[PDB]
Amino acid sequence: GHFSRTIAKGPDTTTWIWNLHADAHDFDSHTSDLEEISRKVFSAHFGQLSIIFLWLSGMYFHGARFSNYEAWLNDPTHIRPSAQVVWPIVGQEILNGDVGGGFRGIQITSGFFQIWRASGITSELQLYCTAIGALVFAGLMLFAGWFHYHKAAPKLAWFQDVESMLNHHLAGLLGLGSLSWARHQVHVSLPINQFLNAGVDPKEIPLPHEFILNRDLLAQLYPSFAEGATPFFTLNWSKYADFLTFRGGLDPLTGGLWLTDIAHHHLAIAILFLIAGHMYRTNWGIGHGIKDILEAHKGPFTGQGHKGLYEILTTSWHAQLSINLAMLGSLTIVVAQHMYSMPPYPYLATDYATQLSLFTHHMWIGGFLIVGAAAHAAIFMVRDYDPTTRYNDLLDRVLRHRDAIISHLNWVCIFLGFHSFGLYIHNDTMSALGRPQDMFSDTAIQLQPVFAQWIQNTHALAPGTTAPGATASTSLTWGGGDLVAVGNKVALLPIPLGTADFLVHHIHAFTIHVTVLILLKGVLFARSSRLIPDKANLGFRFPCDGPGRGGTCQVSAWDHVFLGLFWMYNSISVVIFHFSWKMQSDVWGSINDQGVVTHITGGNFAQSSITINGWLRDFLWAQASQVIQSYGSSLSAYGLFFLGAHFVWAFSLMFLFSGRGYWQELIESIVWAHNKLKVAPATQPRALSIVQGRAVGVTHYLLGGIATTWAFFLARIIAVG
Amino acid sequence: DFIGSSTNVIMVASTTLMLFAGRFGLAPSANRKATAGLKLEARGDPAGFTLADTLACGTVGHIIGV
Amino acid sequence: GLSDPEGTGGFIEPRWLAYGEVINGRFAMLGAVGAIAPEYLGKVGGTYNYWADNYTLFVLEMALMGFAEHRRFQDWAKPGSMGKGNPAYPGGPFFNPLGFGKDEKSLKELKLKEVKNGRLAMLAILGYFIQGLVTGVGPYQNLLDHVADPV
Amino acid sequence: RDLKTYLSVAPVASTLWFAALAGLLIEINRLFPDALTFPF
Amino acid sequence: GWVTFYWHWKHITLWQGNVSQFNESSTYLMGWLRDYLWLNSSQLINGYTPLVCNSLSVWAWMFLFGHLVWATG
Amino acid sequence: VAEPDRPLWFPGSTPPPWLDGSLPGDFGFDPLGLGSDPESLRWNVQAELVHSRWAMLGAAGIFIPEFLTEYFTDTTTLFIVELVFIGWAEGRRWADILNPQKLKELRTKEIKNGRLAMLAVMGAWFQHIYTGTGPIDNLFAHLADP
Ligand code: CLA
Ligand code: CLA
Ligand code: CLA
Ligand code: CLA
Ligand code: CLA
Ligand SMILES: CCCCCCCCCCCCCCCC(=O)OC[C@H](COP(=O)(O)OC[C@@H](O)CO)OC(=O)CCCCCCCCCCCCCCC
Repeated sequence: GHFSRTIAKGPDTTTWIWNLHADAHDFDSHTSDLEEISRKVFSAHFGQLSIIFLWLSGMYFHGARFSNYEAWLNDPTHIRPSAQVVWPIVGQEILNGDVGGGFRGIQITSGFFQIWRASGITSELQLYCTAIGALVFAGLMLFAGWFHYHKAAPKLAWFQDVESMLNHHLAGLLGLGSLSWARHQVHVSLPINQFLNAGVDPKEIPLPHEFILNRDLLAQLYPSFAEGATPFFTLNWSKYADFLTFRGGLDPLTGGLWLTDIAHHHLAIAILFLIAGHMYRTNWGIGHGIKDILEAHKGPFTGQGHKGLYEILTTSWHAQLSINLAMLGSLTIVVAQHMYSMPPYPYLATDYATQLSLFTHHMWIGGFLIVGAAAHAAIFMVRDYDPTTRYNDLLDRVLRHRDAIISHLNWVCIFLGFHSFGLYIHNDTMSALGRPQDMFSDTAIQLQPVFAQWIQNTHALAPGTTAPGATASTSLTWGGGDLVAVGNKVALLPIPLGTADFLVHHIHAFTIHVTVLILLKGVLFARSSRLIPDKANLGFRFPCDGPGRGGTCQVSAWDHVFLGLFWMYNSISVVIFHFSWKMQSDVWGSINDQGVVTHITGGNFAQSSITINGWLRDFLWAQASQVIQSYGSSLSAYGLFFLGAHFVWAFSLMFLFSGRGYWQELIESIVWAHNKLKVAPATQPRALSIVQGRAVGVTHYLLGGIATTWAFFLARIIAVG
Repeated sequence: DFIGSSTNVIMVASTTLMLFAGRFGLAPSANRKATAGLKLEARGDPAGFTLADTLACGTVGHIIGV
Repeated sequence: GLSDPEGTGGFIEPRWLAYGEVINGRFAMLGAVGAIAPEYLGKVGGTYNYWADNYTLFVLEMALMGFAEHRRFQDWAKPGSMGKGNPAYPGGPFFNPLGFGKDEKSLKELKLKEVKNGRLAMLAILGYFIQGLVTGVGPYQNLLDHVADPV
Repeated sequence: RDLKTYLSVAPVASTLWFAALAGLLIEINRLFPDALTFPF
Repeated sequence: GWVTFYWHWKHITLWQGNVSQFNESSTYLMGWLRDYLWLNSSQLINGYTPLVCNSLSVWAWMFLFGHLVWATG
Repeated sequence: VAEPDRPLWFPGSTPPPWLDGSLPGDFGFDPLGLGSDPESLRWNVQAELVHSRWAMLGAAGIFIPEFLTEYFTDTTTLFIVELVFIGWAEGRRWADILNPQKLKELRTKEIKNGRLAMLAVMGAWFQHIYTGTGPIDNLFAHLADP
């Protein structure tokens, strides 16, 4: 263990090697010095930023030299977005497929092509520069971490000034960041894209900087720019309304949100974050003591409340990390459900392959981060919770009636589980016995989601009534009778909600509640329990406390994250499935000359997603045919990864269904065979630890499982869309 | 432009002036509305010549919208 | 509190960086009048091109300047240099002897007026910047035009 | 300078070794691709 | 499982008078999952349909039943 | 044989403990330390030497194009004989590596000139690559104008 001297000491077993990586980032276990830790993590963030910066550089670089972005620009409707090319070795070249534009490459789903068009990027020259600028930044970030750990590391007092940090981050980064981007839009994005929508061709577009210098070129369209003095200083602001609007809805030619709206959006967001930035107290008087305000809230129910919080969230990283992970993950989820319903990029909605993979990617990232909040919340209870020095009282009570919260949450899951999954087992049984009248269906006993249907109804009648400035709807899923069709593809359409939609939402209610149960139970009972009164002394990550008390396996808070990790998989895995089928069945499709719309699966969602057999046949078995028939084509890799994931998955069950006692005894026989032939390693081979075997197990389970759909989805939408 | 200009540029500099009146307070030295308006209100008030031209353009923007 | 340091220090807090402030007191000075010199010596009687490309001069602008401005640090970092006739016995803040002929003359402070000439020439030459930039016309056009139509 | 060498002598050694091995194998396959047998 | 898979597939290809499909698809694992697992499931999983109900409805239900007990373990 | 006086590359200061000017040509250069082990240096030394000796000759190849302003069996044999010959040559040199105050001057000077050819021999080609033009004339042919 490099980090610690005794840890580094010497290796006698192979366990040392596994431990070395397991506690590599466990900074608070290497020192008790808070300042040393804080200094460590601060530099670590720099090293992170460098990697993602380098990551961005490669995306821009590949877009420049190894992509057909220019080719896609002239003909976005039926050119397939492709970056990265494969060298012709051991038969690889088959992965290079027809993507249009006289180019051989792998079709991509990151969506950079749609991003770049929105930014008004037109040439590889421009992409080439942005790649270098990113590399230059990557060099800075990496250097910056070295400088703030070996040359000039900040005091603990520096990090503790949370007020000053808050003011900046939601103003200096958010506000000006939104404002700065707002400027690029109306000066570069909006002018250039306006040309692109007129079929002018990229090379026939003037360079972005010519729009900024002379107003002439930018003023002929959006004639508010004509006045040099500008009506801004007149503070009338009504004149500006040509380049920015509150039109909403969707452009019928590009299928994305009007940049005419996004610019206005950021303009508002910017100063809204600039004003909200002027809140907390610093040095020049004006502002708030968050310590003071927090103290003020108290209650007949809470007694003292929030008192002492400021002390906790200024001396414990795991406390801050849990909160941030809980919402950053939650934010990623609402991002997924806002980009599908309100396509913000040109020719994004039309590109079905990108949309499925974008929504699905954000759902997992959001799902994982939330699970991580459970871990560090539990780590805080084990390592940083001290009532003697930092009592809160809010935390108390919670611990006081913890057997109550879990017991109730236990019940809700059983109620939800029955009233969700049971309905399906009902329908599966009534249909098998030949009685569809009996089933919970739109054709039989229907359970209409009238509440969701009512909220959508008011969103439709919103423009003009409760939203005068809004000419059109927010999203066309709330439209009513509107239909956008970019190319021969359908960008968006009002999404109906039936009894089949009532069931699946109740499954998400369920899966989320159970996931919450497992994780929350591990956080509250992390220190003490009737079973184990001194669990906190065993630590956060320990396998057990023996077979005693009937058996105390996975009593650790670590193991609660372990169990809740599978459930977060079970959860999302069915959200993305809901997304895939519903969009294919009732939204995505081709529109004809007459106006008749044919969907990919043809509206079979409403009466076939109410059955379990229906998902197993009309969804899995049906939509798999692509992946399992992708051999000999450009999507060959997806077919292999589909098989490859099924293996790393079943490979996990080996670790999950067994224990290390068997394996260690097996190794004994194998070490003997080695000692016979002088080939016994001085570093004695040991089996994985009880806890590691669980860690190894869940990783491969998630990998094989997640990866397996990845290949599922990406083979499906590409071959069909 | 001319006089008209200088009259809007002075009322976009007097859009400022009205949130001077919130809080203006006065009562100097008696009663206390000043000391009270210099107690919690204001920790100076050309920080509110500055808080002026910020929110004032907003108040006009909203008073037309409200 | 922008002013108060307390650093080791990676140089944002301690004494230098106001040291530089002292010395850009001088080439914002030589830079200014040295830039108006071609401007109004022609008063009596945008790429723009001179000789070759002036990136080549650069290599010789950052060459000699290198061989020059380099050493200067050396003194700072540590009194002696010692390579050439070269003497630099003066203190790191200033080394008047040997490159100022016959004079030797600093205390009034003048230095306080040379840093005063300093950061007014900073804003004088910081004038020149934003001046001829966001407008589109040079510093002497709008200035002449500004006493022309004040209001 | 003793230090850099050791540094290159840990599991990294494995990557360098397997990179060198891969390069050898791939290049062999370039010169002799689609090899189902040893015919000499 | 491997024994019974191997016995059944080689016979149902023989019974259909098409041993050619087995001889070519059994040499790679995608063949097993597609030409054996996927291919013979169609009539099974349509034991009961949102349109009709066959005599194979028992087996379609038990098929899902077996999945449920399995995952419960 | 130690002295703080050696003309360092970077004046005030430049003292790596490994370098000391005991060696000839010691201008105090090695931030990287590319040889802080005596096994490290003793090898680098020989390495930095043989190179130079060769580079000189390479220079003696720049001497021939100004005298005038390639085989009887191209490569192949010409190399094997070379390999077979310089082999044995370099062979023994290898075995030797692992098994007057006046002379210091000579050797200090030898390295520096030698250092020159390498920088030289180098220069003539990374000026020749990408830029198809000989250096033969350039001294006063490019001196006509930058
Ligand atoms: C410039 C070269 C340089 C050198 C010679 C050192 C040397 C040292 N560092 Mg510093 N460091 C550097 C740059 C450097 N560092 C930079 C640029 C940063 C900012 C991120 C840091 C941040 C840092 C911290 C926080 C710490 C050190 C520490 C140390 C000391 C122990 C080394 C160690 O941590 O163990 C291991 C050596 C490694 C190289 C570990 C690998 C980490 C790298 C970054 C992985 C790269 C990411 C990788 C690409 C991820 C993708 C993997 C993928 C293939 C799967 C050692 C003296 C530690 C110390 O002082 O001891 C108490 C310590 O706490 N360094
Ligand atoms: C906000 C981001 C964040 C940060 C800064 C941390 C930071 C930390 N975590 Mg945490 N964690 C997070 C998010 C985060 N976590 C989330 C979202 C989860 C839920 C999954 C967790 C779950 C978790 C657990 C269970 C534990 C930690 C622990 C820790 C601490 C040290 C552990 C370590 O060194 O890593 C070690 C790194 C490894 C062992 C590498 C493992 C190999 C990875 C998992 C494979 C990834 C597969 C790859 C992506 C795809 C395949 C590639 C391959 C085929 C080549 C450290 C303070 C440990 C602790 O005790 O806290 C002090 C601890 O046990 N975390
Ligand atoms: C698909 C899942 C799976 C796989 C692949 C295995 C594989 C194996 N099991 Mg296992 N097992 C499983 C599930 C699985 N099991 C389950 C669900 C249970 C019930 C709990 C068990 C219970 C069990 C018991 C009780 C035993 C085994 C044993 C074995 C080994 C038998 C040796 C052998 O035939 O081939 C050798 C190995 C393989 C065929 C697979 C190795 C994987 C690949 C081929 C290695 C190549 C790596 C490649 C380079 C990728 C690199 C990755 C990169 C990130 C570096 C073999 C490793 C026995 C054993 O340990 O014998 C020594 C044994 O005692 N298994
Ligand atoms: C502080 C040091 C310094 C000094 C002493 C100078 C001095 C000079 N500069 Mg430089 N400059 C400097 C710093 C300095 N500069 C810096 C820091 C920059 C970067 C911003 C520049 C950028 C710069 C540019 C771009 C140019 C100069 C030019 C000049 C020359 C002016 C010639 C001219 O066209 O204007 C006016 C004309 C005259 C002064 C000629 C006077 C002629 C008199 C009136 C007699 C006329 C009779 C006629 C010649 C017949 C001959 C009869 C004979 C017997 C007299 C002059 C030698 C110009 C140049 O290089 O010349 C080609 C020029 O274009 N400078
Ligand atoms: C498909 C297999 C399966 C099933 C059915 C369940 C079911 C359940 N799990 Mg489990 N789980 C599983 C696999 C499964 N899990 C796996 C593989 C893992 C590893 C991660 C876990 C990890 C796990 C954890 C950590 C937890 C659960 C919990 C629960 C319970 C949530 C409460 C509930 O919904 O009750 C309702 C029951 C059902 C929905 C099952 C079907 C009910 C049938 C259709 C109705 C009854 C039929 C009929 C009347 C029987 C009579 C016939 C007669 C002849 C007997 C529920 C019993 C949680 C719990 O304890 O409750 C909160 C909990 O904490 N699970
Ligand atoms: C039929 C449709 C009509 C809807 C009504 C029923 C649906 C809503 C469920 C009623 C819950 C009552 C909330 C009272 C509002 C409320 O929460 O009061 C909050 C109350 C206020 O305490 P204080 O006044 O002290 O708060 C201030 C200080 O305590 C803090 O500084 O605190 C408590 O109640 C303590 C005990 C917790 C109570 C636990 C009950 C939790 C309910 C769990 C269900 C969550 C549902 C969320 C869905 C989005």
